[PDB]
Amino acid sequence: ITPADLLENMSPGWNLGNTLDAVPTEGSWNNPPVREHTFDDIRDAGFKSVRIPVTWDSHIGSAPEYPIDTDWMNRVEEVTDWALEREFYVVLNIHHDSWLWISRMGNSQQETLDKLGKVWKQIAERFKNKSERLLFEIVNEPTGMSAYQMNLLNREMLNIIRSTGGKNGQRLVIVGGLEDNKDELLHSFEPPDDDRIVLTYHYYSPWDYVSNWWGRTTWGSAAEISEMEEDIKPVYEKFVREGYPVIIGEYGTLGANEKHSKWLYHDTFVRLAHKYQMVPMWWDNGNDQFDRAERQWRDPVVKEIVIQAGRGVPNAIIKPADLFIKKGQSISDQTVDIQLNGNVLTGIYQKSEPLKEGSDYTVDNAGKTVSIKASCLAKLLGQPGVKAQLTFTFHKGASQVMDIILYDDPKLEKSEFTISQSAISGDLKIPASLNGTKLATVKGVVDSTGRPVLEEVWSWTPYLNYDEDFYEKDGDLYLKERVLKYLKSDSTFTFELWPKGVEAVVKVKITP
Ligand SMILES: OC[C@H]1O[C@@H](O[C@H]2[C@H](O)[C@@H](O)[C@H](O[C@H]3[C@H](O)[C@@H](O)[C@H](O[C@H]4[C@H](O)[C@@H](O)[C@H](O)O[C@@H]4CO)O[C@@H]3CO)O[C@@H]2CO)[C@H](O)[C@@H](O)[C@@H]1O
Repeated sequence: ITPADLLENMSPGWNLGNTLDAVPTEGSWNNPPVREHTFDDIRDAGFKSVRIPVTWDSHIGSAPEYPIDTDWMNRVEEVTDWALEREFYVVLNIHHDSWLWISRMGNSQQETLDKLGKVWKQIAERFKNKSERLLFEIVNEPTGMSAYQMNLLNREMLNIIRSTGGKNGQRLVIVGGLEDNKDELLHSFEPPDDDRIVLTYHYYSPWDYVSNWWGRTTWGSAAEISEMEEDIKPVYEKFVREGYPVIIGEYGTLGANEKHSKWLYHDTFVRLAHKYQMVPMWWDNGNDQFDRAERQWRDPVVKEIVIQAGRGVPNAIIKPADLFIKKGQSISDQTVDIQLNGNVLTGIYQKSEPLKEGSDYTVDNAGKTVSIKASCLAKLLGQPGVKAQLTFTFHKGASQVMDIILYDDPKLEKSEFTISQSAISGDLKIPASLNGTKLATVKGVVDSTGRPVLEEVWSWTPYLNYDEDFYEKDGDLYLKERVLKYLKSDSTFTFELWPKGVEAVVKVKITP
């Protein structure tokens, strides 16, 4: 099996995150135990492969044999079979065991490695006779051991798998370096002597963009795009063109919410993975992309981008993706720029009704610049929010959808809060009427000094981090308890919104 064969068979992939990998068991985190029909839903979307992370920890019995709980093994087989019966290529692994107990390798190798061997022999034996579309991944983000120990661990677990024989003699086995890190793979890793292995790494760069840390709310400079390619090209050069298939076991955004950047990031990364013959598997923890309960994608466009790009089909990208019009403003013609990426604009629709080229909109000769006429905009537009959506269709690749959003100045019922340090318990709710605007990022500054509220954590910036420090929910703004606990004296928080330049300033007073 060549790297090209694996790409053709597996790209694009999707992770069943925070499910069988949850702790202590399936359903312990934000997703319930997976329903069979979720795999039908992922099939409907067009993914060719799924990764099923599994944390075995609480289901492993005592020394010396470490028997895996029978009901758990039955459940993992049930879920694995559901995926396989939908003709997916399927990745089965050992997941959060990596830090729950495997990272004891450094301090206690002989006991830990013995235990891991007995665990993998049990997994290998149960799944020995499954079709070749099932792949084994030795361990997720391995840590707490040397590079030498990592290479030993890969070799020993692979030997155990091979030794069970039958189809496990030829089954694809996925290995990587420390922490599934790309640089470890390139510099400390050595491939086991085996001609049926696949190499892996995870990719989440830039971390502060994908996680919306420190106010890094956009992505896509020429340098950023160049740096993304230069990141992964050496893996192609050292391994792929030497015949090693490669799986990017996880990639994707982790809270970043700006549409244009998110779409551009996914199209760019997946196209680069495809170019260099690496299978991209999308990280979905159940909150960020596919809504399993509603059985719908929270961002259908970014999903369609991954589906097309993962098949080697470039997607056109429009800017802006969100058009903000302020209540009362004078209306003029609106320019939308299109990064065609080889594609051809075939129309612009509202619902399934087409706009008229000439009177509703015009295009330049290149076909990459669209002017939506003011009179058309006026018709599409008194309550704030998304008033209309324009769907740009292309001959090939995903459609682009532009929200036309009416907004007005956000209003807060209360913009000053007093907190007692001894009485802190849970997040601070800041009721708001955002009037069509959306939360982008937040910074926090100590009034008397002008220094960051979180200076003891991040010295160089006042900007806070999405989710761990702040969030928006049901139209209200929140500061996490974490932030409140760092407050020493009166501070000012700036909630920066979309559209760029609109913000809401909140003062927080501190008492004992
Ligand atoms: O625990 C009860 C409580 O759980 C809540 O669910 C939380 C979990 O508590 C929390 O541990 C979990 O954090 C996940 C995160 O969502 C994943 O995106 C992340 O994925 C990792 C991946 O596993 C690694 O292989 C990879 O390389 O890095 C990515 C990204 O970091 O893994 C972490 C766990 O380590 O998130 C859950 C949802 O917020 C419930 O919501 C709550 O109701 C429960 O009371």
